[PDB]
Amino acid sequence: SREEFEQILQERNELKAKVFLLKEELAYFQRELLTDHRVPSLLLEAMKVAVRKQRKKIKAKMLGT
Amino acid sequence: SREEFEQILQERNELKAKVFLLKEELAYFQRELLTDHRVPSLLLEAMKVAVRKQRKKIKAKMLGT
Amino acid sequence: SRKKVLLKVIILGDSGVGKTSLMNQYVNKKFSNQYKATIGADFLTKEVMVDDRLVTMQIWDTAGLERFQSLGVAFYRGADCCVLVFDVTAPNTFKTLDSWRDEFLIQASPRDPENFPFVVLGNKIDLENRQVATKRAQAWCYSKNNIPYFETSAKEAINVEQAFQTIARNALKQETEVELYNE
Amino acid sequence: SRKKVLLKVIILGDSGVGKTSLMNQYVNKKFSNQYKATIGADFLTKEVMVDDRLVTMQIWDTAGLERFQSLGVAFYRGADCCVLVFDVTAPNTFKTLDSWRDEFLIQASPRDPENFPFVVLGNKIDLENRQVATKRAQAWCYSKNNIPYFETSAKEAINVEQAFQTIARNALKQETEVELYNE
Ligand SMILES: Nc1nc2c(ncn2[C@@H]2O[C@H](COP(=O)(O)OP(=O)(O)OP(=O)(O)O)[C@@H](O)[C@H]2O)c(=O)[nH]1
Ligand SMILES: Nc1nc2c(ncn2[C@@H]2O[C@H](COP(=O)(O)OP(=O)(O)OP(=O)(O)O)[C@@H](O)[C@H]2O)c(=O)[nH]1
Ligand SMILES: [Mg+2]
Ligand SMILES: [Mg+2]
Repeated sequence: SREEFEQILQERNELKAKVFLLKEELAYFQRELLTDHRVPSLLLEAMKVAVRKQRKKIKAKMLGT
Repeated sequence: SREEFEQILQERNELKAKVFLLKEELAYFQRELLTDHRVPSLLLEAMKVAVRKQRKKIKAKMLGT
Repeated sequence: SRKKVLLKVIILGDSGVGKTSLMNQYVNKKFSNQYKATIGADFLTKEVMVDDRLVTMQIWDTAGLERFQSLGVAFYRGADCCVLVFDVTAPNTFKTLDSWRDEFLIQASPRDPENFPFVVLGNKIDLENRQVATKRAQAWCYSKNNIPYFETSAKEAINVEQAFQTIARNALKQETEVELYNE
Repeated sequence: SRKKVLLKVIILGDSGVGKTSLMNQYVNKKFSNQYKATIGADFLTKEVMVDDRLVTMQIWDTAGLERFQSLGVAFYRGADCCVLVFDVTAPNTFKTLDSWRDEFLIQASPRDPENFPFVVLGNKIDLENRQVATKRAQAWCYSKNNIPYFETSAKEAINVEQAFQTIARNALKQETEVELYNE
């Protein structure tokens, strides 16, 4: 019933959207990385496997999982 | 009063958190870009000014702004 | 890699028809008998090929229950296409189709209203009971500006993939799609 | 560039004391007389220097109103430090400090409880009226495990920057901080 309801929701949307876009920008840059702006293959992949790895960690303590 | 309240909220948090982390990963990669993995300066900046620019666009139509 | 763009779909229709179920079925290939009234408005994103183009569809699910149709906060502005969904076994949900399509135009207010992509899904055809006839619904869709109509079954996934394919092509054939990140 | 890490601060205290106001003051250097009951639990992030280390503080604001203290969904687990905040002019808010600090430990349950960073902020000192004495509050903080105490004024920003500085240093001097993105 919470009158401020149109708040958390409206933000939930905004953030969901951002999270989609940032996801783009990344894979974008991540690609623009191995462009002629060249640099190792399989590694740039591990970098991912590195971040996504670290991500879990930090995010976890952020939300108290 | 909405019983599902502990839902939108709990997600609002999760997404806010993601948006923070993705922000890291970017500036990370964005830096890892001009590392010895070298590539122009001022440009990599315009790339930003490019995305952030495109971002506004897409995001806007996503949320119907 | 390849060029990318995004479409925004607004699924509308009375509470019950199967909007949430149709969306989940398409996006996650999942279904559930366990109902769960959708409040406010939320969305998902799915990427599929559309003629050498890589389109990401932003699918918005809305609330059919009037006492939850809160926001309506012009999250319609983007909308490159609008999906009018109803319960084939529930005649009223078909009766009020004009309510929604109209309502959409008034809110969204897209340039060239007489050509805006609309897809009508007649859901739940997997039930013996059936009060609305295909021909009837058909006669109606055409009667508008010859918009496509699909009898669907969010439950047994009938024409779900197929519905959204057309949903993807008509919105796209309208030039309104937004580019993505391709420097 | 330089190494980075993150801290998680949980600000607690009875509804009214100034938690939301203290946080905004620190993070955006802004204040507002217009109250606005905080429901559930939300957070912000700010980055500042802490001895050649670049720390990003994740500051959680919570609900002081029992009929909104919903979740509590162990979003406490991270917490490298907990800020116990009360209304200096409102004695009860000081009385119930044990309620909160205890409650915290029980939830968070951090290794080495007898050393977990705690910062006590006596807010609103910018009001003539005043029912709790600095010495009293002081006598209490020390009495715990000699935790720092700061008389603050979210309104005229008294010790706000200063409070969070110590909040940053004690949480950090506890080795619990999480690294960031530095390959
Ligand atoms: N048999 C059958 N049941 C369906 C079908 N589609 C949906 N349902 C059921 O009908 C209900 C409709 O569910 P939702 O998609 O969650 O909601 P909605 O009513 O369409 O929209 P809101 O009420 O506004 O959330 C659910 O209980 C589904 O299990 C279908 O094709 N066949
Ligand atoms: N004079 C004065 N007023 C303050 C000060 N800090 C906060 N206030 C006011 O007291 C109220 C406390 O506001 P919030 O920070 O929003 O809320 P809270 O009560 O601390 O926490 P919740 O009720 O759980 O949201 C507000 O109306 C503020 O304007 C302060 O240092 N001085
Ligand atoms: Mg729905
Ligand atoms: Mg608060």
